[PDB]
Amino acid sequence: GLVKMSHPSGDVEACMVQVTCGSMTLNGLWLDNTVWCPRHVMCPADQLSDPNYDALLISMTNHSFSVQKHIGAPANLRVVGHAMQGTLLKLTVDVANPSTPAYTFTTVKPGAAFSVLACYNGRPTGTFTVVMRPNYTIKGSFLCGSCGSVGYTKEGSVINFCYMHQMELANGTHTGSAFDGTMYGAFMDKQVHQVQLTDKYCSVNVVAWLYAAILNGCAWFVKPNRTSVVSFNEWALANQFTEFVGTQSVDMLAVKTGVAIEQLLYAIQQLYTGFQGKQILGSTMLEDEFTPEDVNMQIM
Amino acid sequence: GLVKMSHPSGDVEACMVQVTCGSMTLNGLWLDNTVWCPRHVMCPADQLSDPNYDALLISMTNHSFSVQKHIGAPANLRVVGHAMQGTLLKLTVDVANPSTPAYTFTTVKPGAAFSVLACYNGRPTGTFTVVMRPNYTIKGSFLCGSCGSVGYTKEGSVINFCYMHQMELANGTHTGSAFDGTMYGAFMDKQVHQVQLTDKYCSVNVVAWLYAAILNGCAWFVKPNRTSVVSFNEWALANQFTEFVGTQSVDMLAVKTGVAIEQLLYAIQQLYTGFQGKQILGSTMLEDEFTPEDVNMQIM
Ligand SMILES: *C(=O)NCCCCCC
Repeated sequence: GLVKMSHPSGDVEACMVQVTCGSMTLNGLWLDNTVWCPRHVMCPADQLSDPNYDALLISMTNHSFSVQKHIGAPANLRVVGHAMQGTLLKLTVDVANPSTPAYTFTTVKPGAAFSVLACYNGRPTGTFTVVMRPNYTIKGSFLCGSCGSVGYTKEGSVINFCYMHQMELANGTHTGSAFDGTMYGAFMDKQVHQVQLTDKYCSVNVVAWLYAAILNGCAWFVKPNRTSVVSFNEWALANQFTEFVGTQSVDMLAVKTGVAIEQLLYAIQQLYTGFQGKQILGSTMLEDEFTPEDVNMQIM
Repeated sequence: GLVKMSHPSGDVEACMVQVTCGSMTLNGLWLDNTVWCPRHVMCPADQLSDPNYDALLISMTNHSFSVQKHIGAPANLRVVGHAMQGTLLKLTVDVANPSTPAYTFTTVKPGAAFSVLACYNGRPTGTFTVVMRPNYTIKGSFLCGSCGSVGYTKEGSVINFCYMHQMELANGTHTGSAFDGTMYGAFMDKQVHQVQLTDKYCSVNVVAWLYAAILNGCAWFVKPNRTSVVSFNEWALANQFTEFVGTQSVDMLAVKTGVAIEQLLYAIQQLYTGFQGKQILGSTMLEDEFTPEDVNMQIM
């Protein structure tokens, strides 16, 4: 039985700081001599309707930004430079984070999972895992003052930072930016109403879940009929599924079950219409929030 | 929305060590001058079926145990005392963990949630949240070598340690010790087949989940009809639900929504027989792993 699992957050906790600019405050991420944070910390509350972020960064002086580390030994960090990259601020501080881990900045693609450290005013409060939805939103739990919370994956000892939380959309859809500065789904960091695209099922994750079903004895849906990847993907554009892309992780499931990817792509086409009278792993809905890598590590 | 939220795990990560005795190795918890770990580390795998821990304790010296800390400040320690306490070893080491958090030991009750830091050979690898099941088991991801993994809650600055992982019973079903040394559910730490009681739905958590559904505009299941607590509890004995016991946490959700507890007790009796074709908060079955405290926190 699959469980939602996050990465241990300790390494990321040691990098969180609070960033304050005038009356606005939120979270930032302290790596080496750099503090990253969402640029809307520069924007007075009244002016969020549409801000001129270029006409905000010029107005910034040597001491417009204040940075505080709360966790570990409390410290104020003096800001010595300020630059803007996409929807993020890049602030230079005069002390390097002595607990900077080995890290990279990669953007995640829909269907992939990552861990989120939720913070409030530089203090970690909670951690969960999400998958990037095909409409480039995430289904998180973020309350007031959690902007700048950080999403990440980990391979070896290398932290891959992939998300910095920016805003809430509909009732609980959230989005943020990759650390190159680009907002996921080209949403705009303004208090303007923006429409999200329709969500879709993550096909590769549904496939992983059907492999987890087969591994737990649940395999009534497997039949010899096959749908090819290229055929499946043309079907998908019309039926609210993502394109399928294979990975070595999927292949390892197919090798251990003896069931081919193309059989499960056929099955998905049938199960979409309805499960008829049966269940799969206790569910009557398709499940798309577990990845091949999840199934591989948890049902080894 | 409703996300599976865990406590940030940095405080507990800095206390995980590897404990080795003979050919057996597993995880331990380093608090001040004490390292806690499951006592079956003393038992060679052959006599795991019927160990004599009192004899095994006599046959041991301080030199029978080695302890290493792998992550963070990589210091490794000398054992200067050893004792047994229920199903736990209590080793004394000559260095006080300088990263020890403020902490208590408390035993958790069925229905309650706590975070788990899954480790392997003293390296933290994942975190997730479980609830203590009515049959005094938990469902998580505990692969080979995760014995000694630790469960905890956090209140203010104080970590409350409540669980140290001991064994897998059936597939996916796990149990362990409180830090007073007693096994949850009185199971024996022996590779012997033992029978677990039947699991039940935690009624107070199901009710909180329906409240969360109402607060998110999913209320198709709410009727004027009511079942009293006294009468639901008799029904529960016959349908494998726990006794419903209200708390001020539950009362706040009833106040906020205007929907009485007794209306949701009636709805559970109806939804138990099947959701027909309908969904509640993504789900086609009742969810009982969200607590009223958890719902109050995430949804407010
Ligand atoms: C987070 O601190 N604030 C969210 C409001 C920002 C709206 C425009 C990006």
